[PDB]
Amino acid sequence: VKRTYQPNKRKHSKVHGFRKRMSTKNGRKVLARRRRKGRKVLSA
Amino acid sequence: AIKKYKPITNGRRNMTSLDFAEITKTTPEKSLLKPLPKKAGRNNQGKLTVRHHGGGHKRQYRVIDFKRNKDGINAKVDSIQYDPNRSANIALVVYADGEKRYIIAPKGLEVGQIVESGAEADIKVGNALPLQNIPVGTVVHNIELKPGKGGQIARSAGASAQVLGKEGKYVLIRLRSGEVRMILSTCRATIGQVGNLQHELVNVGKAGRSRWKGIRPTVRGSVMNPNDHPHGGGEGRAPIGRPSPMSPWGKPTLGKKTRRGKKSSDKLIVRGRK
Amino acid sequence: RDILKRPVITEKSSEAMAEDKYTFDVDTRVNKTQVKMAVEEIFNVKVASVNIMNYKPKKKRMGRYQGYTNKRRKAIVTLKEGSIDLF
RNA sequence: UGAUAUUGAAAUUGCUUUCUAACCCGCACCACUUAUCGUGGUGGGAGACAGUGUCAGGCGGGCAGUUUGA
RNA sequence: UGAGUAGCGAAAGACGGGUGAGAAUCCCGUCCACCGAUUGACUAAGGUUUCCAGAGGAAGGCUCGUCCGCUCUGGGUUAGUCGGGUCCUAAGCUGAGGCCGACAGGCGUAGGCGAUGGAUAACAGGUUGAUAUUCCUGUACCACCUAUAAUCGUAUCGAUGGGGGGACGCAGUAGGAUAGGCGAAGCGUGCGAUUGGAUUGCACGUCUAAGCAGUAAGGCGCUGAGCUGUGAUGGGGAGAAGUUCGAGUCGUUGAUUUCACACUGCCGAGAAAAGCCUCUAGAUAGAAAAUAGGUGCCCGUACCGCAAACCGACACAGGUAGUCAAGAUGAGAAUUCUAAGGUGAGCGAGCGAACUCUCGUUAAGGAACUCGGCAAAAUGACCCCGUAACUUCGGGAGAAGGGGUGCUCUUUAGGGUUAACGCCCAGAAGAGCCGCAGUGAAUAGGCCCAAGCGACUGUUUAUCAAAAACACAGGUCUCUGCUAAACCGUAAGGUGAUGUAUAGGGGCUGACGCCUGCCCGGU
RNA sequence: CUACCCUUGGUCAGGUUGAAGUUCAGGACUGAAUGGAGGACCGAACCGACUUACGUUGAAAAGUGAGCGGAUGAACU
Repeated sequence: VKRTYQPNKRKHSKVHGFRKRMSTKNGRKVLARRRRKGRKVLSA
Repeated sequence: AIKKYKPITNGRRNMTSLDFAEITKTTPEKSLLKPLPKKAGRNNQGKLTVRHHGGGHKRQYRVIDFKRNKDGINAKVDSIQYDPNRSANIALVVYADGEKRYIIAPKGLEVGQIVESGAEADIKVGNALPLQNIPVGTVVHNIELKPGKGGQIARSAGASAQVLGKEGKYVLIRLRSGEVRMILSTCRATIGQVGNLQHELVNVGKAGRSRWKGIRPTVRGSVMNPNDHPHGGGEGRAPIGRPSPMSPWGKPTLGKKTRRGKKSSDKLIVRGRK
Repeated sequence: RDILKRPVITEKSSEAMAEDKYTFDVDTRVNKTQVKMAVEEIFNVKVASVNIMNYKPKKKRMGRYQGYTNKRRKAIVTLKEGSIDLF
């Protein structure tokens, strides 16, 4: 059987990375919200 | 013409194919091609706007000139060739002073031809001249609309239009479809007819040979669910069940006109299609 | 210059080829040309060649507490004439 | 689909018809510029129409919110 | 509690000798067994120290454990040439000005980023517990700099520009060489104990890049070309013998590898840009012949990688791209047995109950069973003969239905290569021998007669429906004159289409053959 | 992951048949050579998932055994 998560460093950082988050208004809201909570690890 | 096939299997049974005794060459001139990436009816939003496209075979865009704008600098039709992205066959004309171009090869040409600005060339197949010079009764193809952009009308395979009477501002034209309409007197047009007349005679035979020209299958609205097509569901095979067959987006798809009511070119049409 | 940190001495692969080559843990942001220059400037020799290898940080986790070691450049210089002392 | 603003001139009688500067050109060339973007300039075409704004009428299960008694 | 209960995750282990406080399990050895188009060698993604050595046995390991992918303590990754960057560009993304948009923001030109592709200089051997075109040994090639340079000066340097070239589909053959394989000459080791024999039994039969030549074929005397031959190489490796000595031959066969997307054919008409070669705009003023010396940065490099290290909660019968792929048998990468090489499955010992699962045989009968011949039996390969109705002339069809096959020995044509002998592939026919059975095992179509549906190949409900459903090639109606209609977005902007009525969108029907009747109230 | 598309790559042991076309002998058409066509045939990898048994507090939140279908293409990747 083929499961849903096939890991890929490039895919993971190109979709959920930091720079992809910072290159948007909404991603910046997400980063601000995670800094507000106190997350040890902001982005993926 | 066209060549048939013995029915050595199912699938090539009632299948015919165009017989390329007209294509006199098997390679394009290198410098007149460009890449041509496919788009399965996807717009710049990435969405599927126009259906039943996608797939097929790679192409190379032969840069054809529909301008045909020179000083009567003569040409010699060297090669007739295949164009994978228009129904006509193309013709690789060389000008008298070193230039290569692709004409829509009309029917019956290996001679040598002249773009005709004024009363320069003659009315013989392959000459492109204004509509003010072309006498009445000629069958021209590759007619411009706006003076100097490249001809747009009468451009498919085996297509041609008649030059009916004129006025000095707008020569009439009877298009291939029965449309009779006026065209500005300084818009070029090529004498003759566009060759490759067998193009409508060919049975593509099998469902795969249709699928490698870029045509995905077309489902019928009547075998779709109610949220997809107005022809909707129903138990068993159901009829249209409406007072009018509708298109997939909810417009009456049979008999209703979509021709705009305020266009600038309604003083240019004398009669409509019939 | 002081772009050399710590003379690596190990069981075999810092002594069993030590008569001719010397290994130094070096600063983690330096070419192997700066290392050549630094060794020629400190030990006063003439260097034939130099190799460099980065290591990962390995997670020595002792006492209910996680954590990584440091990363490090391991340079290995091959002398042409002369020798290095202190060991 | 109408009235109206952008919206001008002339004839003839508000319906009509002609013109050019408004407006428009997924027209041609030129310059920014060793860019099918754009801007500007020059011709052409169209021309007070189209497009756009406010107002009104009609069509409109394409879509929506709902009712469908005991 | 259920209860000392179900389970303990596919598979062959045995004994000896150890270590030990303690051994079915840990180590070493011998035998045996399993894979072997793979359970073997190598690599991309992924993981991220699981790699190695010394020590340990609390917890983990489905039992045990003295062991370990677990714990503790020290170690391990080496590049001018390998993969990526300092080179190029598809798709896509981003986008100075710009266009649009309540705001946010969207689209987009020049530009830039972006390999899965294009270009690009290094090979063979040796070594440790852990690296290996990286370290070392030998022999190289490429870019740049410094001192000479032979010979200089329209000599040279050229574009951020013009041109060429790069540069490309698919299929089918025939061919050239070579990798590999196989058999006999030199080799070296043995020459037995069970009857026998020494024309005996084994295992070996090598070697690169680069540079000098020449070279099947290929396209237009030029360009490019696998392979060969000389050195490279007194070297390195080498079955073995006593640090040193040690052979390296023929004949055959031959790819799916390379010449080579070559050549022919075909139609569905098959990337781009750079490096590269040139051209003059423009620079105007060195040496590329040669002599040596110097210079060459960043990133990955450990280990797993059909898996106990990845994705599946697990030391999980599942999933995971490409790469090399030996012998006997054969069409063959099928089948059976082995090679190189690697594993024996992380609970066992008894006894051989009912019952359940997997498997084998069975008297007479032969579908009588049953929703139904479901399941299982049977056919099954190669050669020869023979083969109906019907038909769209293609087919049906491997129709159906029969017969043959093992070994030995005689005699005769044969194919290839070949001085010749010699090998390899092949047969004929006939005389014999054996058996219950001769493609003696494994692998390998059940067939026919009718009927309903759908013409056909295809597609479909990931996980209760694979069909008569969908698609279809063909038919027909209808809208669309090009800023086309239709569609997405509020708009800019796009697709349609770099297309243009032999074209484009939409509705119905569904190959082919014969046809497709009537009514316009209403809507 | 799954559906569809786009751009650049890769894989499909072996065998069977024998269309057009051409070449020859005749006399438009015949026969023999050649040719190698096909959503052709058989059949491994590969990709599926028809039947059926087993499993169902499973080895596995969809699998295993035996058979079964496509296997040059509307292929798989």
